[PDB]
Amino acid sequence: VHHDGFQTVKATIDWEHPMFKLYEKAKRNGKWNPADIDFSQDQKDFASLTSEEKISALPLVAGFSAGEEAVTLDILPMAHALARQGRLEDVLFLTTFMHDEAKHVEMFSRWQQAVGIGQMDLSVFHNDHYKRIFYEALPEAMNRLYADDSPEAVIRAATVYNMIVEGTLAESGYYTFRQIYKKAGLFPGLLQGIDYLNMDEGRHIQFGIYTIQRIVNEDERYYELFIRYMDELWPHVIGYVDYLTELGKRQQQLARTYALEIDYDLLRHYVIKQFNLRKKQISRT
Amino acid sequence: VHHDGFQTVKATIDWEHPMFKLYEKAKRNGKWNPADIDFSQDQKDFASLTSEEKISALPLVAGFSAGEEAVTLDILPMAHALARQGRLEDVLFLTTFMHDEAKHVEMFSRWQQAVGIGQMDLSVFHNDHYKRIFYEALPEAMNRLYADDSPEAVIRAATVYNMIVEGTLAESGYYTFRQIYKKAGLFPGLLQGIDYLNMDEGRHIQFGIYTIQRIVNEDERYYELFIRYMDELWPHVIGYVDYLTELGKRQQQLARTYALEIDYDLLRHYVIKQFNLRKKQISRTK
Ligand SMILES: CCCCCCCCCCCCCCCC(=O)O
Ligand SMILES: CCCCCCCCCCCCCCCC(=O)O
Ligand SMILES: [Fe+2]
Ligand SMILES: [Fe+2]
Ligand SMILES: [Fe+2]
Ligand SMILES: [Fe+2]
Ligand SMILES: [Fe+2]
Ligand SMILES: [Fe+2]
Repeated sequence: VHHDGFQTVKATIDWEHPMFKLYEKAKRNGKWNPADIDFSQDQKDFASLTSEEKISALPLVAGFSAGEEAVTLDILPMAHALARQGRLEDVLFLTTFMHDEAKHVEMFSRWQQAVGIGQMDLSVFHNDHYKRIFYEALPEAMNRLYADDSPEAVIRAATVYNMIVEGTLAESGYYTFRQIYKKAGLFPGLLQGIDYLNMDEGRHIQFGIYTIQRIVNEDERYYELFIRYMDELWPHVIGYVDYLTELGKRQQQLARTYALEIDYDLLRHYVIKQFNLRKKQISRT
Repeated sequence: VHHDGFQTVKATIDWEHPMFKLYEKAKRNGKWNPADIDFSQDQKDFASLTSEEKISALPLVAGFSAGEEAVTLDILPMAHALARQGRLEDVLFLTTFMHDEAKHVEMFSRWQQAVGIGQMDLSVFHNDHYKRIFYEALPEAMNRLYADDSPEAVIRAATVYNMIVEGTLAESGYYTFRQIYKKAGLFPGLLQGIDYLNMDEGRHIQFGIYTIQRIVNEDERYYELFIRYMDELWPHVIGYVDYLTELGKRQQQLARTYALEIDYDLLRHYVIKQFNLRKKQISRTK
């Protein structure tokens, strides 16, 4: 349907808008290119591992590659909905959000290509709980926005995408990866990629917080919706984390070999800690 | 609806895909930031202009600010449609396309702000023909893709967006701006912007050509749709140009004051040339 008029013809960009400022920061701090990352030592590290040590890295990488591809695709209806609402500064920011996610997908796939597992189907490390979140709940919540852009719908989308998938699972995923492979001196190229990714994602979570808070600010009732939507997803979050833990505990060769005492109970509590932290970043008031 | 699986879990990105290669080039050649452009001399240039010289420049800027804003908003359905078809490399590319357009919107708005016309409503320089293309036909063709992603729908969208709006009107707009202010030595910040923008837009048109040609390749009968869609929009293209031309003759001062022969018959023939050139870049067979 038709454009009424255009904001940058009638007026200008709202230069003081928080998402415009976040967009400016994204351009400044968004220059990294996954094509520049040197994965040659990652290839040597991976080839050096035993077959049993080889697999133990794959479940997390499977989770990330699928995760980045999903969020690359699944942000488009948010961008559509806020565009339809005339929120131009939000849309400007979301162009950097989307391109960031494209680089994230690119980075993990380049790592798989480089270490020699591009042809391997990593879907086998997605359990029912992972599928419930990434194959189903995430795309359902986002796609809803094409036909229903109510505050309830926008809060739920931002909750699943920004606060759970990015803010709880991905944040925990980064930590985990550094806790394991940074200590083992493994996969320097991947860890460099993860570092750049973690920086991008700090901006993404700020958009999610801004979006949820601005709606809660309209009506305190939406705060309770936010809490409820977080809690509804927790079982799948922890169900996936438990699955990953149980896998790590059955394939402990890498831990032994590299002196690592992967404290899975520490990782588990970090996930819980992230979940509760996200809740605290939204105020009822 | 659900994801069946994911290409970068089952396999990898198709590293040889034409749109993946275009994506890589975009990242390499797309580092410019409108926020770094010095518009202080543009401000002084604009202030030194006579009132009649001031309104010589504004209709074109009006066309571009609205144009960039429209295409920023209106690419989203194309990205959605291609994503839903599983064309991952196309989607990776389109993230650079979209962020480019965001920078283009930004650049023209920064210029308006800097020269002191941000508070002016430039809508007054969009005539019925401009409105038909940018307020109506473009969003109608793009939004159609949410419910109809047929070959016919995708060709029509790429034709309006990439071949007419970008490849005919915008290409002719860049040229025109340089043919007028580069010679005059005016608005160096804006011209610097236009140059970076023109580089970006080369990639956008390549996506349009690839998309239209990959569909035409499946069935030559789509070639005739392409031509028909181009021709349907021509009356609004030239009708906007005549309105701009009509304005530019009714305002002689910037030309004469700045030593210029703004040859409007030359620019009109640039628009005509761009249009036939776009037609030629698609073949019945390739
Ligand atoms: C063993 C401890 C469990 C740690 C939790 C691991 C979760 C796997 C990570 C997959 C989700 C990635 C989502 C990306 C979101 C974005 O890019 O904005
Ligand atoms: C008198 C000479 C007329 C020349 C034609 C002038 C047309 C004005 C340009 C406005 C269209 C801009 C469209 C944005 C394209 C994109 O950024 O992909
Ligand atoms: Fe990401
Ligand atoms: Fe993200
Ligand atoms: Fe379970
Ligand atoms: Fe543009
Ligand atoms: Fe463009
Ligand atoms: Fe007319």
